Amino acid sequence: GYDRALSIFSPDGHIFQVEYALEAVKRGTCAVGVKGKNCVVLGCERRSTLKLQDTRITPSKVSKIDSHVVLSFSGLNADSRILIEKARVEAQSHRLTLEDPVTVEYLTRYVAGVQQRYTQSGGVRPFGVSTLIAGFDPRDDEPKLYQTEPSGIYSSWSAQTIGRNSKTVREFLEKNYDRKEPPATVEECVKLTVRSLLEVVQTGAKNIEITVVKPDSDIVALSSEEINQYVTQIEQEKQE
Amino acid sequence: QFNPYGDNGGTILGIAGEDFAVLAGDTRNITDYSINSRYEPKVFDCGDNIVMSANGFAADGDALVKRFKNSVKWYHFDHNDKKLSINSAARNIQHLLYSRRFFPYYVYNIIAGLDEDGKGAVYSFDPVGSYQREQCRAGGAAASLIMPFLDNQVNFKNQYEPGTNGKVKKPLKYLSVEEVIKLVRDSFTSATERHIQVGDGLEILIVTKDGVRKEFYELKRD
Amino acid sequence: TQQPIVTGTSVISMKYDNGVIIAADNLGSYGSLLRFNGVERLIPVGDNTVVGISGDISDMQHIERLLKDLVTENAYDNPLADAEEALEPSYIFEYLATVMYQRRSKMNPLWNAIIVAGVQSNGDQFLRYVNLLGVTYSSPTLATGFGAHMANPLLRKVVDRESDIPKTTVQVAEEAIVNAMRVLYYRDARSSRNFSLAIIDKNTGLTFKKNLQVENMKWDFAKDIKGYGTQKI
Amino acid sequence: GSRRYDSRTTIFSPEGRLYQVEYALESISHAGTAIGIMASDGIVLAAERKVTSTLLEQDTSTEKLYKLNDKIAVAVAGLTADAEILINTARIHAQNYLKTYNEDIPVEILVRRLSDIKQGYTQHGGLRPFGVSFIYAGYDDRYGYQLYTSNPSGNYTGWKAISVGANTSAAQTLLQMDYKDDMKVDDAIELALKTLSKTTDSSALTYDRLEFATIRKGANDGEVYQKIFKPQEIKDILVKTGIT
Amino acid sequence: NNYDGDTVTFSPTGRLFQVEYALEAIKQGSVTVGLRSNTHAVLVALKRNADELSSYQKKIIKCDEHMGLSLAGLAPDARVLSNYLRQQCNYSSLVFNRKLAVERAGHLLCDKAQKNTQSYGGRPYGVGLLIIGYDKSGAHLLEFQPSGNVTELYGTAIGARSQGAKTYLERTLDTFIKIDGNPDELIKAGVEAISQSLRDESLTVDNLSIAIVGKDTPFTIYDGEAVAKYI
Amino acid sequence: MDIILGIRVQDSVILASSKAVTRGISVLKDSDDKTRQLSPHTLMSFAGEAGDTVQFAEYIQANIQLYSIREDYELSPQAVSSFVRQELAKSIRSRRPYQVNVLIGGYDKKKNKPELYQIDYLGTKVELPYGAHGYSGFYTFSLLDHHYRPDMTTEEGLDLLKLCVQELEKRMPMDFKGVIVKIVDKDGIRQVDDF
Amino acid sequence: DRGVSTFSPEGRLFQVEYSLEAIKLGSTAIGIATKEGVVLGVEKRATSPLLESDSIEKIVEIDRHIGCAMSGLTADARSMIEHARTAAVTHNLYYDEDINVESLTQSVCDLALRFGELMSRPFGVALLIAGHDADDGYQLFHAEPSGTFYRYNAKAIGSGSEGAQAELLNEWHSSLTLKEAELLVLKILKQVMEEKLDENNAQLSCITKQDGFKIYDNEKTAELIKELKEKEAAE
Amino acid sequence: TTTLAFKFQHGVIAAVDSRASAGSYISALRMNKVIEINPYLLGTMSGCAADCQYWERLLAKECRLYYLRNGERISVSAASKLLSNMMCQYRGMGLSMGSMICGWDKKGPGLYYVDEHGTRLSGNMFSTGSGNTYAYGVLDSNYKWDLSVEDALYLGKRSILAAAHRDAYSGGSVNLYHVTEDGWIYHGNHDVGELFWKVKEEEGSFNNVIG
Ligand SMILES: *[C@@](C)(CO)[C@](*)(O)[C@H](Cc1ccccc1)NC(=O)[C@H](Cc1ccc(OC)cc1)NC(=O)[C@@H](C)NC(=O)CN1CCOCC1
Ligand SMILES: [Mg+2]
Repeated sequence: GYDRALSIFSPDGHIFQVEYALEAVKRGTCAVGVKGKNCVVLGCERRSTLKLQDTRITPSKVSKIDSHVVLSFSGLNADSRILIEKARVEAQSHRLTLEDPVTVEYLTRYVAGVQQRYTQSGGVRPFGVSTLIAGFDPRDDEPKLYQTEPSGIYSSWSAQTIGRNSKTVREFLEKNYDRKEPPATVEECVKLTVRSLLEVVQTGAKNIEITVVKPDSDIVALSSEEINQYVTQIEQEKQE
Repeated sequence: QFNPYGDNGGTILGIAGEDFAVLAGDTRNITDYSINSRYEPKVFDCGDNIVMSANGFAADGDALVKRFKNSVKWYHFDHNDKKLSINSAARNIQHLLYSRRFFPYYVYNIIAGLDEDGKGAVYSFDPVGSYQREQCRAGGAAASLIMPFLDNQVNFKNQYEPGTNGKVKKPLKYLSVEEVIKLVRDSFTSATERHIQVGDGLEILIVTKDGVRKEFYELKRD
Repeated sequence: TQQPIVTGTSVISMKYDNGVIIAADNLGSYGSLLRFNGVERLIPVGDNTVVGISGDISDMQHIERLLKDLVTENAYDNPLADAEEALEPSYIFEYLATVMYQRRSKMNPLWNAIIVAGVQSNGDQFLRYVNLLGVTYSSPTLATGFGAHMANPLLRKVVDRESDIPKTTVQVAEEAIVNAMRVLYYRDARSSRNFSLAIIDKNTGLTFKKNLQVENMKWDFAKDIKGYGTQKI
Repeated sequence: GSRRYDSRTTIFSPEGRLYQVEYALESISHAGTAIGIMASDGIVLAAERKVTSTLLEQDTSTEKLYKLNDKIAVAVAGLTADAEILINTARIHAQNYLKTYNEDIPVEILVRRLSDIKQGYTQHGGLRPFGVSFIYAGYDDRYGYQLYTSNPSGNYTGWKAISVGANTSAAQTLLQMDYKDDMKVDDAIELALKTLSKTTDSSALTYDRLEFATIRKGANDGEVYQKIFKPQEIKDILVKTGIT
Repeated sequence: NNYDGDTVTFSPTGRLFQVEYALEAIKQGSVTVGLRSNTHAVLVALKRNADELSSYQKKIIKCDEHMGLSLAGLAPDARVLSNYLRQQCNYSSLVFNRKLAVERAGHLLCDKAQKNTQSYGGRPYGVGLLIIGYDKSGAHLLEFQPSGNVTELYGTAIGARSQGAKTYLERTLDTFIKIDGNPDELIKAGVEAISQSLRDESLTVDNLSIAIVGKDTPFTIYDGEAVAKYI
Repeated sequence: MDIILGIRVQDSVILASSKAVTRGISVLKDSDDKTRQLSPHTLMSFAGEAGDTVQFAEYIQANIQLYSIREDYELSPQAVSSFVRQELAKSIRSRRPYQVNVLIGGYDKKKNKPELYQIDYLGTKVELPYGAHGYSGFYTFSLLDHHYRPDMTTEEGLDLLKLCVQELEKRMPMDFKGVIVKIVDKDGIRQVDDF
Repeated sequence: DRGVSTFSPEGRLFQVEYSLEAIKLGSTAIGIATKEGVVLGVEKRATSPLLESDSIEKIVEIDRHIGCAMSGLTADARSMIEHARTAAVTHNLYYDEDINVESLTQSVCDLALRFGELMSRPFGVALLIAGHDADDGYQLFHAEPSGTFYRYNAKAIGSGSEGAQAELLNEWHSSLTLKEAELLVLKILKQVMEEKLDENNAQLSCITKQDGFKIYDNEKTAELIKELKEKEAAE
Repeated sequence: TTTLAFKFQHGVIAAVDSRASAGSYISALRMNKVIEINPYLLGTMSGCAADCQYWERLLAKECRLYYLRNGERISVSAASKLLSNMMCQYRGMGLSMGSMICGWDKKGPGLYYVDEHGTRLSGNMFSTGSGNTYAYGVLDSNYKWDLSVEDALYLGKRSILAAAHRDAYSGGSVNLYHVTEDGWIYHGNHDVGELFWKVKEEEGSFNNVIG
């Protein structure tokens, strides 16, 4: 078998393949995650270079891993499918062996472990993908939002963004998001998620995707018109 | 058809004192109605103040002891010459036996020594690895002959204090090594009389804080 | 799992004051057929060990080759192969015992009963038995098959315990062995008159005697025996 | 040892791109243009054969349009040999699904499977990727008529109209201009051929330089029919639309 | 230069640079001395610490009751090779009821190290070993190099500044070989030998490591206050 | 385990499964639910060798749930039944086959039709208006053959099911401790708590 | 290119030496061993204020009697921790006892050099393994990707290691109490850290014979930080 | 063997005998048939002693690893399933193990029966072994959810006594356990010989037996 060590240390103590995998994430479309008091919202950019697209059948950016957990990403699209499939298999494997659905933290730890494994295994390259994993633990009303990256490190975030121009939207979130009082309602949480994407997106038409996840496996994706109403209200307040 | 097992007879006996332990076994080795050897040692000093005897099928018994002695050696290498405690040895032997759950070591194993508080300890095993610490145990051919005698003379079972008539039991004293060795010798002399596979010789290994000591006694050769 | 085809019967042996004696007949039986009459079942290993084998002859020939290869392998990169690092009876035995027990544990045994007789470096007598089950034991006298039932009782009258060994001379021990071989010829239907005898002494070394015959046999009394009860003529 | 001669086909550039995937796409950009147009009542697949000869046996020839099953077809852009390896795998996958569930495979599931195979060659194994871009035209009872594309990266996307191969930039602009949502198959047929006729590197677009196919519910009642156009039928539709 | 990228490549002069670089790791390692008489064999090792808060890296490893070694270079490689020796010593005992000859132990180490010098992908061992033991032919001392070369010696030393101790033993050859039935005097000669390789630092209680094996002496290691006697 | 029954009426599928679990000569449990929800509109009851039944059912459940998440779509009862059959047909020629018989009751939301599939451990699939496994059919099929109509209501289906259980309770030597009844229709799966 | 298991002309493995450079870039972790217990402390170093700092888990339990702190590529530590936990509990299964800290550390270090062309590269993380057993008492070990482990009375790893180690050189003595060690870790962490030390960006932990391995609450650490400030202002 | 365990208002009672047999020969008078997996988890043992000891001690290894990875005690449901999955690997290989996994977790007190077939049953009351039928007789007629800790402990004790008396392969002594939300509590070893005569006098039962 092909055993070649592709991810290796350089003289300065860097693993370039893992770092170049982060550059692939930087190229990917912007993804944002914001957790309110009783919900988490996942926002995703859709680049408008691709029109004549069939939005019914085109792979959505946010993917359900289980009925209570979702996963969005930034980076290589093909790479993300492999992590999502593995995560989905593990989610069912956990229910089958332990008789409880995975916690969001466990699922994140697994996906992060897969990414890490691909940084010190022979014949393979790292995943050019960073993920935002969000949801609610079974019989728990505390929101959960985690991030992973090609190196395999993961951590919990009150709010986070990844992908292209993520530096700008993170800048926005750092000054707008208050920890002492997070978005109390769904509206406020979605509004803040749309506002953050409007710093980067370009047009607020079909370029913004929003997915709201609430406790007890209550996951819904907002439509174009519903999002467009947020886009309208934000700019009308801005004209002042 | 090839039968991979055999029966080499013999009988073993372990008794735990207050600050000592004994492991005794007859020295006769047999197949069917023939004597192979009148003196074939069956109880071994395995190191770390532990004595061991695997009674039943001699080939499996020699293999197990040999493996446990090896396990003690590697325990020293791997854990900075740390002493293997009797409870740790017992657990280790369970895993040696269960590694063969589907092609068992056909032996009844006993180990004896001192626990980490200096008190006498005896551990008993079955062929597939179930074990337990006990105060006394006879294993092998004449085990059913000897055990009831030890229940009576070591644990004072069915013995009550005269005058009370079954109301007050005989109190559980602790026996001395000299008293224990008498029960061991009488146990084997009685077993030799009524069991054809038992006889020739008796070898006793006594374990104290000072070390392992041996005692040998002749038995009837018929 | 197999069955033995061509077989060798009893191997008998005993310790004496300065060494060990071992003996075995020269027959290779094919069931009830006394097929092969020139079979050597005592196989010397160096000048200090003799391995006596009973049971399946094809497996014996295999073991014979393992021992021959063992000597070859021991000499490799060994300047002291004919001195301090020469093969000992205890090394040869433990090797065979390891092989026998491994083969039985794979349910494919070497269908044999082996007695390794020899003298160690320190002059100590070595005599140990091993068989197809990997069962091992040692005794002042050892015998396989029928020898266990008929020879041991006779040899144990000479050396009944360990303390009788220094009192037993090579002449007495050899005489006992030779008498035992005669008794086996009387009573073992799978035995032969021709046999081999080996003596390993700590002083005189290895003496290997071939083409020995059972002699001084009692048959004359048979003429008087008539019928099976009531017949007089 | 062998390391000396390893090109390392599955590595990132400093910019975070996959070298071999990018170079495979460069290869595909020289391949004959293939166009897919999805309408309300069917799908059109049109493709240009590369500089043919008069001595090429066209009626028995197939380099662009392949049948995966009765409901799904693909247009190829790139190495034909590479495409046939993947096509046969996709045909097997569709049959495995049909054997397992006793239902025809949904279009996306088949597309995802092939795209995952392509992805694998970019992440592990040390082998070169498949120099192939597909346009998948198919139908199932969930989403109805569907167009997808996949490329050597293993990434796939859904489309109303799309082109792969040569001059996709020009072709996509022309499709984006004239395409409408309420469009029908007969109109889509005309759009596909007109787009090829303007983007082609050849002097003139003729029947012998084209492969053409439609997937229509224009089959007797609620069912779908695949039509791989014959040379004479391509010649007729070229006259009908007013190109020759 | 162009021929040191892997162990599978000879240089134009017939040299194996990866093996030579592995040999270099031994020279960087702390000094250890080996010497024997006809009755006993002794290892003396200068242990090295990382700093004042750290412990002193152990240098001597026991392989059997009658055999053991001291290391100089990559310690993990010594653990791998000593583990192999433990298994081989143990195979000889379990199968043949035979204590492994020290000479044969050297031949086994040579062959194990050699395989790593001729195959692609792997690397040579980066450690040197001094093996002592007492077998049927008396006391023995071996020097192992990861090139595969194993040498039986009366005395030797490996590690940094080992040339000083090696010269001393070369002078003292006729004296220390005759130290029979006197373990303390043989150790003294070893401690005096390793002292010739010291600069700036001296032999302290947690610095010095000594091992001995002999006729009626199992392989035992002396550390801590057990070696204060010899300081 | 022992008795599992199934009946497909006008607008629903009804599955009845015994509650008894026996080890040796002792009935360990009299409230065991011999069923697993494979998807919101698909229920599978099971009966066979001890241990194998639950392991197989949960394995099938995990696979269908995995499919549902991957495609964000519920498989038709027919597709699920075919998947289950293949697994059993695959299993029968394995080293140690799974000795499990199943009934799959589902409501096809596309066709708006209830569907009942009977599959035995060999992988023998049949679509039926009513079905059973083991000896259950010997007692109950005569009643079902007589009384069954395809336009029956759910309530009439339950009444005919009661008659089947009453016949089983009269003529079987075996005390199966009553049945848990579940209904599968357009609105999903629900349990009849009083039967 | 070149072999992964290649020796340099100086006699060092290139990859092992390069992994050590990655560890120098890691966040600071400090361990101090005393006769009343071993203290482990780490710099969390959150990359952003929105990152929930309590999810940063750089101090980890291996067993009840063994703890562990990490520095470097912390993702690499997860498989090492998993192996350590397995080795600890497996030995308890085989021997009905706690495993020696040294033996546990040795088991972890056996993984280190299992790389080649096994895993494709060495670990890019160093571990401070602290614990207690009956034989050798309270112990602190430093496990490197070279496969080497040194025992330490006190040790600092990470970006501010050489500065912290020099400080530990002066401050450590054999009669330190547990409370004194806690303040000493906090003091040195505060010295080498970029951002201002508080209960949210720094974490303490300890291992005692009685209570076993414990990670300190942010409320408990906050008091020790306040106690530190006052005693430094006292002179 | 005879073992039992049942849920009630104040947790779960677990009672076992202590006899071991090898044919008609009583090989052990006092064996521990309960394993303390953790302070809140118990495991009863019936069947092959070796199988019961090996696999339940291996379960404890796996339950301990769960705590280390998740920083949280394993549930009774999950623990029972891990064990049933082990049994399913050696499916048909000849293992003999009947066990009840007793404990307290978030859902309250938990009780699962698990056997060598891979069976896993949740319930309020179970009894395993050669004498389980005798124990069930006493349990079924005297069990309530509203039992006091004192009366519940006696019920499990008395139920084993019933089995020890009638079943030839059950006896020796009774080991009692009481599982609470603060963990399990050992309620001692009770010799059946002494307990029988005591219960006979105090309760008035076993009238047919002379004493
Ligand atoms: C009752 C006593 C018998 O049904 C009960 O099931 C016990 C359960 C048990 C559980 C854990 C520890 C001890 C006892 N079973 C036994 O005692 C089993 C019964 C049995 C016999 C034979 C079997 O093979 C088909 C299966 C089950 N006995 C044993 O396991 C017996 C073979 N082992 C021992 O007696 C081991 N002891 C003997 C004394 O030294 C320590 C080991
Ligand atoms: Mg007798």
